[PDB]
Amino acid sequence: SELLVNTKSGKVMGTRVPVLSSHISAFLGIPFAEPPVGNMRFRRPEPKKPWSGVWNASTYPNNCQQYVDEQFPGFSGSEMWNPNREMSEDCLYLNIWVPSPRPKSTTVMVWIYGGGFYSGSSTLDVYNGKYLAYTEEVVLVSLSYRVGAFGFLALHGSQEAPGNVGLLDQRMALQWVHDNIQFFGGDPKTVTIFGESAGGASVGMHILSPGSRDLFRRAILQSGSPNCPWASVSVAEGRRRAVELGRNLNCNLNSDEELIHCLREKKPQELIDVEWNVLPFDSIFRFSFVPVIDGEFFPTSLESMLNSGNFKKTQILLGVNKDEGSFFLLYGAPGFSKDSESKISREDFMSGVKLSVPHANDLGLDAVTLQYTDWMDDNNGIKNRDGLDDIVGDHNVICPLMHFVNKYTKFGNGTYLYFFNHRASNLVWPEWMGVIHGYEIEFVFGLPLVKELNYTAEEEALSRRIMHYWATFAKTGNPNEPHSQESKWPLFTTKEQKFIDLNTEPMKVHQRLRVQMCVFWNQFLPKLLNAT
Amino acid sequence: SELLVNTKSGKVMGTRVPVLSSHISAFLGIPFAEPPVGNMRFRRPEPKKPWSGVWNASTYPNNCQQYVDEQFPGFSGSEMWNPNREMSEDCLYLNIWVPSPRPKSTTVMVWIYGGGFYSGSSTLDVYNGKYLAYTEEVVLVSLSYRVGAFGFLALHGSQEAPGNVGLLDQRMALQWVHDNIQFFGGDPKTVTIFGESAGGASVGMHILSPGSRDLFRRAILQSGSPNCPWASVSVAEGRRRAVELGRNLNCNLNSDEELIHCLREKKPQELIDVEWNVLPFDSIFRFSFVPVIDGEFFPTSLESMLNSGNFKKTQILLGVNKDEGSFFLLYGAPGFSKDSESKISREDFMSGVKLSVPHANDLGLDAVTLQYTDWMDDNNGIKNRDGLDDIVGDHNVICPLMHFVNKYTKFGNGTYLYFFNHRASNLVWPEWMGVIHGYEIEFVFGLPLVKELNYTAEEEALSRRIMHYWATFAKTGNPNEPHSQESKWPLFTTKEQKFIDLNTEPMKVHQRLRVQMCVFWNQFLPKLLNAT
Ligand SMILES: *[C@@H]1O[C@H](CO)[C@@H](O[C@@H]2O[C@H](CO)[C@@H](O[C@@H]3O[C@H](CO)[C@@H](O)[C@H](O[C@H]4O[C@H](CO)[C@@H](O)[C@H](O)[C@@H]4O[C@H]4O[C@H](CO)[C@@H](O)[C@H](O)[C@@H]4O)[C@@H]3O)[C@H](O)[C@H]2NC(C)=O)[C@H](O)[C@H]1NC(C)=O
Ligand SMILES: *[C@@H]1O[C@H](CO)[C@@H](O[C@@H]2O[C@H](CO)[C@@H](O[C@@H]3O[C@H](CO)[C@@H](O)[C@H](O[C@H]4O[C@H](CO)[C@@H](O)[C@H](O)[C@@H]4O[C@H]4O[C@H](CO)[C@@H](O)[C@H](O)[C@@H]4O)[C@@H]3O)[C@H](O)[C@H]2NC(C)=O)[C@H](O)[C@H]1NC(C)=O
Ligand SMILES: C[N+](C)(C)CCCCCCCCCC[N+](C)(C)C
Ligand SMILES: C[N+](C)(C)CCCCCCCCCC[N+](C)(C)C
Ligand SMILES: *[C@@H]1O[C@H](CO)[C@@H](O)[C@H](O)[C@H]1NC(C)=O
Ligand SMILES: *[C@@H]1O[C@H](CO)[C@@H](O)[C@H](O)[C@H]1NC(C)=O
Ligand SMILES: *[C@@H]1O[C@H](CO)[C@@H](O)[C@H](O)[C@H]1NC(C)=O
Ligand SMILES: *[C@@H]1O[C@H](CO)[C@@H](O)[C@H](O)[C@H]1NC(C)=O
Repeated sequence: SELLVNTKSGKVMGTRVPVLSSHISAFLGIPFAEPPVGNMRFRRPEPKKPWSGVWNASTYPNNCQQYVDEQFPGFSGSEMWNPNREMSEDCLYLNIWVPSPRPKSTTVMVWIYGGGFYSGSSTLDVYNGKYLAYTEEVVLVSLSYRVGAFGFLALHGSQEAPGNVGLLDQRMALQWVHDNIQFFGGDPKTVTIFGESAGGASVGMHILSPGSRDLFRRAILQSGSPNCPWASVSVAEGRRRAVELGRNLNCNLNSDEELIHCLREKKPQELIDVEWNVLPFDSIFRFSFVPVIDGEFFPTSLESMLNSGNFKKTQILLGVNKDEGSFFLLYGAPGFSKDSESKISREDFMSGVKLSVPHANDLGLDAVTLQYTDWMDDNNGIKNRDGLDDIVGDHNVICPLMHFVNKYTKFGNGTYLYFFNHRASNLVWPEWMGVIHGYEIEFVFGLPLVKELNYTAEEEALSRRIMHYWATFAKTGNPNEPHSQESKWPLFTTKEQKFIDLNTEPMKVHQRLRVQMCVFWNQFLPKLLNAT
Repeated sequence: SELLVNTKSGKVMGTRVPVLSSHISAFLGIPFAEPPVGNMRFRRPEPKKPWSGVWNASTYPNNCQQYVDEQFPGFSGSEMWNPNREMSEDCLYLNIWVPSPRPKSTTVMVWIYGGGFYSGSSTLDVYNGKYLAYTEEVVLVSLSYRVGAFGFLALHGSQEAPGNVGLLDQRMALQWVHDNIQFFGGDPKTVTIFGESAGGASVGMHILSPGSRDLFRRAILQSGSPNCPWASVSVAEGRRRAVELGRNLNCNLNSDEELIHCLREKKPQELIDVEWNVLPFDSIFRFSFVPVIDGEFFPTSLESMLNSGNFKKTQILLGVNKDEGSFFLLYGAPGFSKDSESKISREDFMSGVKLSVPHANDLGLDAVTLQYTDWMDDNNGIKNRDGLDDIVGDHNVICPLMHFVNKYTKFGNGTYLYFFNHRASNLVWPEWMGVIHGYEIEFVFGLPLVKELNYTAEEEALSRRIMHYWATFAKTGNPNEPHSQESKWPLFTTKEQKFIDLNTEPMKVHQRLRVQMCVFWNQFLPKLLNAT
């Protein structure tokens, strides 16, 4: 049988699924770990005890316990990102989409979802791997990992809540793929991890982390990098937040044993209810429980590992969207709303930069303001709006990724860099939000191929180009076809620093993506804040 | 007789001088003070003892003792600014050009020359007032004042070298004009002081200084303002430099009496030889002996006088040239030379900003660099050259003047602001130096009217417009004619901040002259340097 696969964990039964008037195989909700429940909340994942009999892998698994956006009830723009399954701590499952007939050993792509380490699901409509598996003849895996306090509460020194266990969840999925993907026709020697947002940051963390490096060949990072300021905290900051969480649930704080015991007695939703009370600043684009720089998962600080070349040397492909900031302003910054142009007064501008750069003294705020204000206009509400949008994207996504790119590229074996700036013609969010954080994903997964979803034809063509770049890169470490009359996406080099626009127009090649601003965010501002 | 004028100081005999195939009267080298010689070196000026008999005012007087540029021997571009008369400490004279026939009471314009308070002469070809007096039917005066150590050595606490005596020289000329210009057909109730560079700074100092305010009605400032960083020093900095000068001449430093006595025994050229040894930094656009903020001439700091409105409220007209910096880079910054394009390497750029901002810590230098570097190019020698040129002009001239304009305008009775950006077609300096510091002067004095000097016709027309703006403004406090089909030069207001380009093209009205950069130089950088 073709839906029956025998693995090292036991036999698995999949389903036949329709895709663009053809079929492929799908193995949904395969467990790669023991359920992290009861005593095991906050602990490292345990490998899944082998089972006898056949595991029914015909439906999606549960999603991990998490915050649910309810700002816009029924609005597909927001709800497309919420859990579409029952939430459970019992959530360590992966899903595999396999071509029909089954290949012998093809390229494998493992998807790691985003959501700021506080949210995310492998089971979302946008993450359905069937279009990509079918179109590009690859085995598509999507894993899951604990998020929020459940995956990132960090009481360093303890084994009951060591920190980073959500990242270890990911690694265990990768270990499982390494060990068992051969039985699905996957090539374990050619597996590409890819993710967006925190998933992109996670991908870069697996590049850095010595314990993860041997488990994949290549990586793609979308709008995310390990050195992003929201992506990690120190062990002491993690400890403060752990304690502060316990303070919010009236827990005993005499010791780590008594704190963790108390946090384990709580129902999951009780923790989720107070998750945002623990942030030490009034901020946006900052999340309560994220990876810690612990000494185990990362031997030293992220920056010295990048400087010294302490990372997996391979090929990477990565990029960013035009308007990464706009989501976080909508949700957390005064003046912005879903149903207006959101012209921003001078006061909401100043309020906005405070929120965007929370550790900045007054001089730091003046420096940002000077950098992003048009002083010819100055009071124009659109320019304030757009300036603020650029501040949030540049600081949190574009400029950290550019720092990573420039430092990876000195020691790596190939970088390809993209800037995705197509506004989808069927987008539900207002025009002011531009090319939004997360909306290249639908092109990478081929949703513009399905007629019922109301994309344009030139959008179908863009998605096909993107799926082909991604898959070819997974396959060979180059997104380009050997022959191909189409224009080459060139390597990003230290010297020339070339990247491409990813849009419906014929490919233009640019240089030095946002250098003026990234010299400000990566060199000048830190030096300024350190000297004060 | 028409060349014979009887004044309160005694009778004066002038000469008939030819001007554009007509005649006017000229009274050259009239003394307004006692010669500051011997015991009187460094002392306040004494009023000129009345003389009997007729003072021959038929030839230019001597120039004040001063540094002589010899970088380019025989080069008219440099030598047009050197003394064209014998140098002498006996130099306190003024020159008066009067229309023929003599008027009864017309507008008076008093010219105060520049030269960084270390140089300058009333007698230069470019400062010949006859063209302006004739064309605009005004009485033109040019005064002189001691420069260098002779006019600005400042041992505060002493009466033998109080400081600022060069500024008092100027005031005594103004007092003399107030008292005696009526006898030349001048209206003492309508006298406009105007100057360029340090003369423009001097004009603004007379606006500020309570003892000078009553002696003129209106002011014009060209490429200079009192709050420029090169235009003044504190009493302690003046004292250090005085002592350091004495140290260079092996003088006794036990006391002020013994130091000043020793500096008086020196021949003038001995002081001039070591004048530049006393600057405490490696800098450009900084001069050794300049006005001191003493408490007498200026009751408090320049900035608090501007903030509190402690100044003469009247009409001012002022402006700047496109490329104020280029002279000072040519003379003092590595990479620049008269006979090349002067493309600047990255090293000469960094060397150049150090020189330009001498009190700046490393963070301050990074801030300037960030502000003026195109990071798309970065290594382009032309862009480095032009960036550096803009740094020197903006920091030393444009942005200080804009601060003055914005602060004067809150309390004043009319501001008119210009940006002069015509490169003269007969200019002798290289193209890279652009519209040079001091080269609007030739238009203000009407040299483009003389055929032999090789200007274009549209340059004659520009000079006629400029002489007319200047004279009309002197006359009424508005550079515009009541009727006139030509476009109005609007008032500079706090709200709209309008100014005009002064060039051969039809008048364009702009707003907010160089605000982006002036927010950097006037707000951000000081705050940055104070916080560190
Ligand atoms: C592809 O493009 C097409 C065309 O642009 C899109 O099709 C449109 O889809 C919308 C809905 O998604 C549809 O609008 C509905 O029309 C119905 C009939 O006129 C209405 O009954 C319905 O109103 C209800 O829902 C609204 C919330 O959106 C409420 O404002 C309203 O009060 C109604 O709410 C009712 O809900 C409950 C439960 O059903 C009921 O008990 C009550 O009566 C209550 O009142 C919508 O307005 C458009 O008409 C569609 N247009 C066309 C031409 O088909 C399509 O969505 C696109 N596809 C994708 C995937 O994007
Ligand atoms: C208006 O425009 C016109 C046209 O552009 C300008 O007229 C030109 O003016 C220059 C001089 O200013 C003149 O050049 C001279 O030509 C002479 C005859 O050919 C030369 O003898 C003279 O050379 C001497 O001076 C040079 C320094 O500039 C030296 O390089 C050279 O070695 C010579 O030096 C001599 O000097 C001493 C003392 O005299 C002598 O003992 C030695 O022999 C020694 O050798 C110049 O090259 C041009 O020819 C003029 N052109 C025309 C067409 O007339 C005019 O200047 C402009 N007017 C203004 C006000 O700007
Ligand atoms: C592409 N994804 C799925 C990754 C991220 C965008 C999903 C919408 C949420 C963005 C707004 C931030 C909300 C901040 N929190 C809830 C803390 C307020
Ligand atoms: C328009 N004027 C007459 C006012 C000023 C320009 C005159 C040429 C001198 C500029 C170069 C500065 C030299 C610096 N010092 C000699 C100190 C080196
Ligand atoms: C697997 O589960 C589905 C739905 O829950 C069910 O319909 C199907 O019968 C199951 N498969 C097997 C082989 O029992
Ligand atoms: C990557 O590695 C291969 C094989 O070691 C080498 O020959 C090739 O030049 C490298 N390419 C890049 C872009 O570094
Ligand atoms: C004034 O001086 C000039 C030149 O020095 C001389 O030629 C002239 O005769 C003098 N005038 C009188 C009235 O003596
Ligand atoms: C200046 O002063 C006059 C008379 O006091 C006044 O009426 C006029 O409006 C003022 N103009 C400006 C520009 O301030």
